[PDB]
Amino acid sequence: SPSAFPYFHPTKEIFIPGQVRNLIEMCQVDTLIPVNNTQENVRSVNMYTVDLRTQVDLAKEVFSIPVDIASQPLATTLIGELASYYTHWTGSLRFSFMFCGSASSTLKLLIAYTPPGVGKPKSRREAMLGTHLVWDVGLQSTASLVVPWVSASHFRFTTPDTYSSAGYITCWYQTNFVVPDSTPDNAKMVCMVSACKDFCLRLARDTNLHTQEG
Amino acid sequence: SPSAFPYFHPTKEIFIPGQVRNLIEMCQVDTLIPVNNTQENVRSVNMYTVDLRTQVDLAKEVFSIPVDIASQPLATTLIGELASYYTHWTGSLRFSFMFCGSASSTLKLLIAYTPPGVGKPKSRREAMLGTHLVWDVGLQSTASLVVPWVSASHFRFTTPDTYSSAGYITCWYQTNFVVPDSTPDNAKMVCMVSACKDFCLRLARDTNLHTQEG
Amino acid sequence: NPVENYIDSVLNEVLVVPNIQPSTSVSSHAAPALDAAETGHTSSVQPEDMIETRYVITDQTRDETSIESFLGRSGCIAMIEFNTSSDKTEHDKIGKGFKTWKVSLQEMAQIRRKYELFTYTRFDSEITIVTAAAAQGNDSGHIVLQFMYVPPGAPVPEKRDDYTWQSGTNASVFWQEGQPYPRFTIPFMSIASAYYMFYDGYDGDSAASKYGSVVTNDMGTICVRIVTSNQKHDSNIVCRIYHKAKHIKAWCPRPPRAVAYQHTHSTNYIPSNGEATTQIKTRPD
Amino acid sequence: NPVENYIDSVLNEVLVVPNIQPSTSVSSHAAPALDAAETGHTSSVQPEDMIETRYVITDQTRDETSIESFLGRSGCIAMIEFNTSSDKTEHDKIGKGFKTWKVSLQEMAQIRRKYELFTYTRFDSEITIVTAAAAQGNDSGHIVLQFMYVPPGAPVPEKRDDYTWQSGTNASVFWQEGQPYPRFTIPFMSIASAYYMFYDGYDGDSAASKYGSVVTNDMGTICVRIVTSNQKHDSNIVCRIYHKAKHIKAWCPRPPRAVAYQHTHSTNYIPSNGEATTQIKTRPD
Amino acid sequence: NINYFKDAASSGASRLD
Amino acid sequence: NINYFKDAASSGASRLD
Amino acid sequence: SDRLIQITRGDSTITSQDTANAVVAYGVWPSYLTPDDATAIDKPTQPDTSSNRFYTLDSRSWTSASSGWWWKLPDALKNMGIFGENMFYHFLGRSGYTIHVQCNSSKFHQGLLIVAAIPEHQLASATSGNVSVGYNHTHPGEQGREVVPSRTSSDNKRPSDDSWLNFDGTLLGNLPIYPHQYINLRTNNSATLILPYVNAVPMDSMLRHNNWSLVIIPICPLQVQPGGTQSIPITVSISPMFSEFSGPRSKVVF
Amino acid sequence: SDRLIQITRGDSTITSQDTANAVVAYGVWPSYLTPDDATAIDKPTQPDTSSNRFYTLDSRSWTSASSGWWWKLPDALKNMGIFGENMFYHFLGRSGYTIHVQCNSSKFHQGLLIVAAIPEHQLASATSGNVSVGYNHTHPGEQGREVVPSRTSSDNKRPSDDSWLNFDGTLLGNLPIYPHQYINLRTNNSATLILPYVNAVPMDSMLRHNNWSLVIIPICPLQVQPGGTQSIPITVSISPMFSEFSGPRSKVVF
Repeated sequence: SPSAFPYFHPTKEIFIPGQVRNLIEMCQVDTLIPVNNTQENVRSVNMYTVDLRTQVDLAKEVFSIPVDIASQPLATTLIGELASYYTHWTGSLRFSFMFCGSASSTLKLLIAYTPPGVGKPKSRREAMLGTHLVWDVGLQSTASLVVPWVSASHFRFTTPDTYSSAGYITCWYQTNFVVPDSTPDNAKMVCMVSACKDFCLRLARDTNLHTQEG
Repeated sequence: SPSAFPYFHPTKEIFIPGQVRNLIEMCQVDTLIPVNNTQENVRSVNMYTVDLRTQVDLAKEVFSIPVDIASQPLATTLIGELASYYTHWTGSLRFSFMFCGSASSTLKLLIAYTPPGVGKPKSRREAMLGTHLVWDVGLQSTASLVVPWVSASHFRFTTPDTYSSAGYITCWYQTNFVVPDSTPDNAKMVCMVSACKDFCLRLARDTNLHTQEG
Repeated sequence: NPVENYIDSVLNEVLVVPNIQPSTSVSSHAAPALDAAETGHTSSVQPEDMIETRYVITDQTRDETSIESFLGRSGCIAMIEFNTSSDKTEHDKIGKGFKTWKVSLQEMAQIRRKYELFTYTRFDSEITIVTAAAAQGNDSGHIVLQFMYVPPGAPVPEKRDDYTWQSGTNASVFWQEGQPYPRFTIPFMSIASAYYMFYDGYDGDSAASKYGSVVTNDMGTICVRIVTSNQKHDSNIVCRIYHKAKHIKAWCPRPPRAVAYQHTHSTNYIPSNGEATTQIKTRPD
Repeated sequence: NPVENYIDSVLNEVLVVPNIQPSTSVSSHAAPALDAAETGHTSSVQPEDMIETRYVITDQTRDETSIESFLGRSGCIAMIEFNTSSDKTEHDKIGKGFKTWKVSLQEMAQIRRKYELFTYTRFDSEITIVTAAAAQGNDSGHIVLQFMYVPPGAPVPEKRDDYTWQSGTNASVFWQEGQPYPRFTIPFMSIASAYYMFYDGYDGDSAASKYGSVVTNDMGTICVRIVTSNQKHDSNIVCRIYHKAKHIKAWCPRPPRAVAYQHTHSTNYIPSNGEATTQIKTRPD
Repeated sequence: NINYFKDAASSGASRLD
Repeated sequence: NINYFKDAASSGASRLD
Repeated sequence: SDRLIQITRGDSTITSQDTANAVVAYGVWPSYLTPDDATAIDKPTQPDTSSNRFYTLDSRSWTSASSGWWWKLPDALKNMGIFGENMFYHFLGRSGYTIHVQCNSSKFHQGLLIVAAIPEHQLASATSGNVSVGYNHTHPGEQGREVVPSRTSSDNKRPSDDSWLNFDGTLLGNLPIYPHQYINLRTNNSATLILPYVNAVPMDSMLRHNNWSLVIIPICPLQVQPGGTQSIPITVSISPMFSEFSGPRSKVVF
Repeated sequence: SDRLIQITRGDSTITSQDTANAVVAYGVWPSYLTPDDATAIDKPTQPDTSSNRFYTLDSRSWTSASSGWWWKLPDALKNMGIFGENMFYHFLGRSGYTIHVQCNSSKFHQGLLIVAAIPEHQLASATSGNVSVGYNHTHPGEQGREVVPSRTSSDNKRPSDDSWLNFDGTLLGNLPIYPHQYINLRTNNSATLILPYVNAVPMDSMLRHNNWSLVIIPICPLQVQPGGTQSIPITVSISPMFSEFSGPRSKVVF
């Protein structure tokens, strides 16, 4: 285990801001989720936004995603990307939502997490039976929902194998999207994901999110 | 002698009931002996039972088996199976018998062990000259006979080679099978084998009780 | 004493067996010979209780029956085969240039049976690789193999020269002809606290759901390739993988398998169509 | 305690993860669930703040996510090829008798991507060489290779038998068939305090100036030759270079590459002419 | 009791108890 | 903590902190 | 008297006047999950009295032609009141059991049952292929199922009837290695097993994974002289112990 | 900020950014039954987390023509997961509640709701005789019912629609005597009531006796200028507190 350059003194280290010690420090940064994965949106910024509108009917759905950290859409987030280099993962997740309507807009949403084994909720009535948050949009624009580590095992696979799936997140209208005159009846919501203090990754592996042909 | 997964912390150990430290702990569990090895019984539960009946004559035989732990029928018992993974064995054995007749049934049996070199006893009169137990069937349904470690050597082979054979166990009627009216004149007996505190196995080897072709 | 422990270990005298105490005839109301096995508890009667005996000092030990002894022995768990070719086009294909195997202990009966004496097991393991190569021509040329371990969820090679063989994060071991047999350790690896030898459950509720221990198997796959390019003289390469458990814990004893194994990760024992009903080792008398 | 540090290292229990404290319902004016992500700071809310929880002792560690763990793994960074020849005249030429490669980490995608998670990196590295040789004839004869490292500014061989191979001051490693894989360490080597993974700048002001990290690359070149003279049986030789970083520091995290790499030392992502617009892993729903 | 590798898994067979 | 070579760069992987 | 027993579980009580002690599997008494084992962070639900009570499964007749019976846990209790409902409203659960098997007879009856609790009893199919046992056949609920010497069916998802091979390829004679107790009509009218929670994980999915299989096999046939009762019912009563649930959700529709 | 609130109940959380404090009925915080009050001797079931969580009732639209809405407790929660099932499997039960009423609007909306919790809200019928209100009409479940200015029906079991008389012969203006809170679209988007268990007895029959009636009445009509949202949904979320059950039994079929 010799050196090829004996007596070679290294160039002196200086202070550089932004030193990284572990990858979890990166996983704890709120990162956007490309929720709106349609053929018309996957090539542009719009993929990162969710549309909200004044509804005619009550208790309609806003959006729905899997919460398997290396599955779509989450796979392309910072956590998903880092997770793709590991086989096993554990610990709770944090999902944050930013409201980007007008200051004059009023809205209440239900954000809910459904454990595996039931399937995606078909109604707000079912969604409310899981882990949920009712979010009042006001002076504060961001709400966070923590998804607890509920599992039959200490670790789950990062591999999107239904067997170990962590379940789903859904969003439903609680009330409605209400606006005064001169305010748009539309709004957008921006979804983010980050790790909690207990989040861990284990058993490193090659990522399945990148290839090479030449 | 490196690890392929550096810095990999193992999944935490939790308490699970039933931890095994050694195989002797398994050998000390009473296990059924398939005594009734006939072509009509080797494919069903009946192989594990021995028939008892009211006799006309006195001092008749009930059953007879070798006591070489890896020979037939013992070879397929838990001890025999574990023994088949070892070359040498020692220590005393315990043979237990459960009476499965009626509560109203009366019976006395002679259980006897015959050391090698004579051959199977031809009469109760000969059987009684070995190590034996007279078993009174009553409120208690199980009797145990201990077969002592009598040997010219510290260890015997598990291999069914006559040279090191441990001899035979026979069972004879002491009195008769006696029943009142409304009680069946038949009964069954169930035979079990287990290890004593001094039982040991030595020199591990591949089992001869299992094969693979594909 | 730490050193006495060492000495006993050296002499294989750690798990010491009890002595036989002397005894004489006893006439009593106690009856050690009688019991109820109905209780589910093994009779406790010892030789000392039934047979007059002389004092015997026991020099027997149980060390060889320990779990560490029984399971901690190398044995073959797999065979991997290649049929290389001088034809560059044919080469690079699976089965010719490279071969993959999904990791399990269920392929070889001897090992499978020894481990499926337990319901749950926990251990680290050593992998030792034995490689043979049968020249079909007049030479062997130069043989260099790469053995790559691919964790679950990681990409699996499709071609001998795929980018996947770059081994960015996947562990890889290389072997050259003349090199001592490769060896490495895989830490206990699971998402549970123990490996399931058996699993009474399903992937899901649907008819298509998997049932056996296959639903818990998280051991990944081994990919092996011929590192060198196509050579004039074709060779048949066979790699054998041996496994040895270390630091072994086990729970909940089970009966040994009575009938031949039919399938990987299954308890099915019924012979193939037209094949005689499975046999056991119990012989007619 | 120095020994406790050792023990924790052995058990991979150095970077210990916090326990979950028990909690009950809270009715307050505090609202941990509400915040402004507009501030650029990640919400601090924990499970303990929103969900009633039971006390859980954590036995998880973060050791495998350390930078030393993530980047400190061997992986292929290059391939070097020769096509030798019995014709003494043809031999001695580049590509036949010897081959050179400019050192970089940008050739192999798996490594490139892992390192270009950071803006700056500092590390020592191990170079491990894996050599294969495919006889094209009926023998391999005798194979001896020389791997010479040529620092920037040093002369680079033009012929197999150039004076440059004398290795007066250049480091050289020799390898014979049957020899264990060559290995050596290259100390962190630069004129800066860290390697630039990216460089937003130019060699100069002119139109012809280079732009990318290529202007900072100071890793020199590796020259490999067949030491032996021309032999009757031609062989194809392929050398693979593996790299492992040690004593690793890294600064300023970056997003991972979303689209395929196109060129060495460039961020260009646009496909070649006639090739469909580059894709990402985000799938339509 | 010499350990040559950093990882505990790389140690040899367990003592009996 | 045995070092076999004079150059620090030749030492093995860093401890964590 | 050593032959007497009384077990009280919440609002239910079972007594017997002719027992054979009791067996606690592996010598471990059931208990709640500790902080050192737990991985979930939800505060668990502990229904206590409302769940941990005896439930009785449909009885079955033991005749001279019977080949054996079996039930799966927790499946057998899925419709059993509160315990049952909690299984459908939660992702995870954990429990031990008290299993009490009853079988009456006179002093003129003969026969022997073996009662065993088998962990992870992975069943073999009844067919020659690599087809596994179907979900529906491993989840008979409260009625368990009877072993039949032979069946006629094209349903290749059905399990083996070979009680002599423990329905999984192992000889019956080695069945005693598992927690077990016998019912010998000469000496006892009941068997009682105490089962701790056994798994490789703290808690698990109640509707996907069975923990224990309760197997009752007639080692010796029921024999009765004419004039006596020719059939004896076998009744099984099971009580959850220290049951825990976590991860509330919409009721599983199944 | 005093305008913020967060309430966590088991695995559920509700937040609001524009509240009007909270009301604890009669100044008494909910708690478990003490030994000094109790008369039953069964050990009670305390489902804890699995029961004491927020459940959301079907929302309803508030328009310029609305006359009011009401729900009965515990009836409204009878199908709400575990709490619900426990009601059908037990003879007795006891609980407090957290009631959170939500209603969004802009700064250009006008209107006033009064939200009240009325103990023993014995309803008057809609007819001239001595016929009482039918069981089915006092047990609307999760949907409660709307008050309609007038109805056409021969069903003499139906309750009164006179919200101005509190559906029982007392003037609306005196409604504030009960635990209550207002929703004034100018200043708050929610109301929160904490209700202790109130009865003349320790525990009672969950399917026979309602403890509280939740009444929401539009004191002032919803007024919106054209271009705004002309209807506002009202959503009610209720969580049991310290729920207890006793006397297990076969599930009531209803």
